[PDB]
Amino acid sequence: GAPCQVVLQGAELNGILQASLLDSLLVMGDRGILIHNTIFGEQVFLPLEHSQFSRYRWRGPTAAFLSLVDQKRSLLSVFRANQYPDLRRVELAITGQAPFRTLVQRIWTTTSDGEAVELASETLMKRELTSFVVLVPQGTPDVQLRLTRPQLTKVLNATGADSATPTTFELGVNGKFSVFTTSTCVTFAARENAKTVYGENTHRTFSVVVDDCSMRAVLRRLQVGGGTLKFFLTTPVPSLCVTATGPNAVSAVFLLKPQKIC
Amino acid sequence: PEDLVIQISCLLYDLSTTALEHVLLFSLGSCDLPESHLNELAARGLPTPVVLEFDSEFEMLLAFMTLVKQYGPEFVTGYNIINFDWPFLLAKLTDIYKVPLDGYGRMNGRGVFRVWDRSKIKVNGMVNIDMYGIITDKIKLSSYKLNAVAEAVLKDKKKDLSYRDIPAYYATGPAQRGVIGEYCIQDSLLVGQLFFKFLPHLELSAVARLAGINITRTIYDGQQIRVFTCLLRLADQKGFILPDTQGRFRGRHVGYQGARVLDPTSGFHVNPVVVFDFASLYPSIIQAHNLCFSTLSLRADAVAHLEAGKDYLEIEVGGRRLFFVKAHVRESLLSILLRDWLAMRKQIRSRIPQSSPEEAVLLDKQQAAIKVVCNSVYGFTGVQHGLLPCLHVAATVTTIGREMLLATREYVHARWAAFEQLLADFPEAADMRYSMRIIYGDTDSIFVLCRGLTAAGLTAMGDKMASHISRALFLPPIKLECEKTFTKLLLIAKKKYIGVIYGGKMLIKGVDLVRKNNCAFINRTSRALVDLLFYDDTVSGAAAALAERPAEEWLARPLPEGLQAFGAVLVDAHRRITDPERDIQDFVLTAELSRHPRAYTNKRLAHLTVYYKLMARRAQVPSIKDRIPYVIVAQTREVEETVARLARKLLVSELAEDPAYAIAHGVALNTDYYFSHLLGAACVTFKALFGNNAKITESLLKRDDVAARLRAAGFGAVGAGATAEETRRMLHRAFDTLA
DNA sequence: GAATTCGAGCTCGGTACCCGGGGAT
DNA sequence: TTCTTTTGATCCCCGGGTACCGAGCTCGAATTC
Repeated sequence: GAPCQVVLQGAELNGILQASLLDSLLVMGDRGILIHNTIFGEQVFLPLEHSQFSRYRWRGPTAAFLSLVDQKRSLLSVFRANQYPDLRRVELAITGQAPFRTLVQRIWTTTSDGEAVELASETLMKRELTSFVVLVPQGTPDVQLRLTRPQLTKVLNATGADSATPTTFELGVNGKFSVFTTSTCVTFAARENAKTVYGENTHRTFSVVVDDCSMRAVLRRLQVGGGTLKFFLTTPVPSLCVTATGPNAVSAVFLLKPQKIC
Repeated sequence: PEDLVIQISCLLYDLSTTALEHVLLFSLGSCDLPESHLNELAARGLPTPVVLEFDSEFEMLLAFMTLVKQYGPEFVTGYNIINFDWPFLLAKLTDIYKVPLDGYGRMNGRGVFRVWDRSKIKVNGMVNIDMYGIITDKIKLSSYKLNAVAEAVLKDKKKDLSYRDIPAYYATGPAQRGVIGEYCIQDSLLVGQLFFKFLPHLELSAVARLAGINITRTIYDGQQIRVFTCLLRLADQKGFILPDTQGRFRGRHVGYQGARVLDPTSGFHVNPVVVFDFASLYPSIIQAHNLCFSTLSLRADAVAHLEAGKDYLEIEVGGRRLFFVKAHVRESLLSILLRDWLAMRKQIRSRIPQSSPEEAVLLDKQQAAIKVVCNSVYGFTGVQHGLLPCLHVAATVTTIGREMLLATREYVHARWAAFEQLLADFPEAADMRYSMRIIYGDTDSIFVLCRGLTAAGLTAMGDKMASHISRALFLPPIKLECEKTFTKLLLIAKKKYIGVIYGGKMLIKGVDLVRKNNCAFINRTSRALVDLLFYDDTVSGAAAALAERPAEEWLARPLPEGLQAFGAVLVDAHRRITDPERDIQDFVLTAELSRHPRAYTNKRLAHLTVYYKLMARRAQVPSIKDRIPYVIVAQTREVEETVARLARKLLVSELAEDPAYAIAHGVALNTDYYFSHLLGAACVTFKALFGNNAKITESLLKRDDVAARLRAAGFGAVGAGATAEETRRMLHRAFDTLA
């Protein structure tokens, strides 16, 4: 079909619908789509691999779309919880030349007797940005630990309120994971019951420090169900990434100020 | 009794030769005028000041009134002499000294010597022309202080003495009292210059001569007694009589339906926009259609013996059928009346060049006067509980006005829709090459956006178009005429637009650069922006490019590469607003009081706030139509506590200091407010570029600290600031870095 | 119960009036 | 004791105010993999 083509028929689309994120940026290309947004001053990402579509096909340089088509609607609003009840399928077809591509989104709802009505009242058309640059995370973390809903809920409870009281994810020797602040402190065991988190490269102790306490708001909006907590410190500015293990892989990088010590 | 008059300057000109004859200075106590001032007077040829010294205030005021009686100046003037000078003096002479002024006019007694607070004054046989009121209706200024008016009209940077500095001076010897006397004389010399620039007596006497009222009723009593007297003359000739109704008589509400304001196709129009409009619209309707009281018939019997359409007009006004019989049945008093005024309007202009230099100046003030009577007729009929009203005539005038605006629009849309029909009417269009759509209109004007036609000869054919329309549609006294041609127009809103007339001047119509609210800072930068938009090419290109996208697409995309200088001005203004020299005369807002501060219902206005702050500190309380200058001072814990003391985030009506205070006490300005209002003025104007979306415009005008720390964190950039290969190779580095 | 739904309840701007008032046309 | 007139209407925009109201946005507890 048209040159770059991303199709979600049913039964792989059900995973993507199962996976704030409307006024976003959609950096499509090879290896998939990256959905980037800024909430509260932090950078939140949602990768969507090329294997993770019923058909993903790309020809040309990567393209980047604002999600708000005509500044209200959204190219991801299709994948919402209950926006279109009877939806089955979406195709994203891109057609143009490298400085100017446009992407069109058609919708397909189930009928009886195995067919689909195209809701041509609500198809979307966007134009490739025609100038953009994003700053995506890179490399791999220093040490990453997997958590759960109750675990992650309580560690987010431990963290601060405003700039007065900076928090710190130190990991001590032989399983002293700790997310404290002055007047609240929580701790886990790191294995390679109920405070025994699993992870890898657990020997890599530190004590990171954050000055900006928007982590709680940020990661509560996305309603993360517990996931990876990844630390990145071989940069002048350490950053911590958080990736829910629920239906989605929605991640959020938070910048830990340069005051890195163990 | 202790707040006394100290000096009275009194210049005595000759009204005919305009020659200053005497310069008198009444002075309580010694007064030695400085030599520099005496020599400036002798240098300019002016008489030498005759300083008269007194012991007591009563003697000084008695000698002033004695001169007023003996010399008996037929005309008196001054600046603000009806709100301060005469009320101050007369309050002294009646309250304190109990002098009867009934004989100090021209009659030896039993004459009127009274002030009213417009605030009038009626001395008998003495025509008081306060130049304050003459200048507020001949110049649009934010401040009408005599220094600002002197600079703006006379090009005379005067030095003002503030009343707070007069006690310190007066206490010293005669030499400082002489300094006060010099500032007094110079004020009156400036007012004499203003009077002889404007020559209000000549224009107002042309009006008094034509109306039938004396000159003092012309200066003071309003527009209705002129019309009533002119009508009364006509009526008494024709055999009519004007009933009294008002003799038994005494919220944005309206009496009848006004005029039509077509919907603008807002936006930046870089094509020619011919502006037709009717000359003397409503007077021409009154004359064309023979509208009057004496020609109206509410009932269809009075005309039951007359042909319809041939002997009488019949029009639905307010859902009431109204019959206005035509001339050759009865000449509508209002039509007859207007014929004379309209004839003089054009006649004088034609014979102005055919006159002496002095006679040309006479026809200047005189003709301008005959233009006031033309529009005065319409208001007379539609004033409710005014003298001799008829809202049937006034509503008929506006009804025909609305019909004509639409009739003209439909004629233009039907006849000249294709260029062949335009060429058939006007062969001179052949060298001017399309569409021709009215994109705006107002009570009489229509803005015809002529696409495909050159702006060069478009007014010369617009005259012929206008004659064509006026011949085809309207009755003889009515006349549409092409008055402008904009080579660029920014139709902002209904009564708002900017546009550069053809090969020429900028016309700014009600877009707050022409409004007396704002501070010179916001006006200066707003003007800078509109000059960029209109004159500076490569910003008119970018601005005309902004319409190729719907407004919300600019919230995502980078704005066209020309408009950058349009934000450089804003950026500079942001710098300039915070800079700590910030002379706060650039930041002085104003507002007119316009009614007693008790007659407001919304008493939470900034100028009322500052009015009461001025009356609280015993400073000079403004008058009902003064302008009340004020700054918006920064919200500070002290200001907060003071406002609650006189009683969060304070309102702008509670951060409403006046500039004299805010300099004396070094109160600092509210940078937040003044910049938000700078951007507000920019947004109000330039929302027309962005689909009239003030929201989108605001966002795009208010358009680091993330890119910094990312470049610090070893993220390379991929996009603008590198060659395309460098962005590709870094994109490779990222994709293999994540994978 | 542990997730899990949309369900029900908060608040938090947003927009639009709604309005008076300035001050144009 | 103290005043004691005069054109008309239309229109946008701002400041000060109110009042929904959808959007989020988490909690709280029936229905439940």
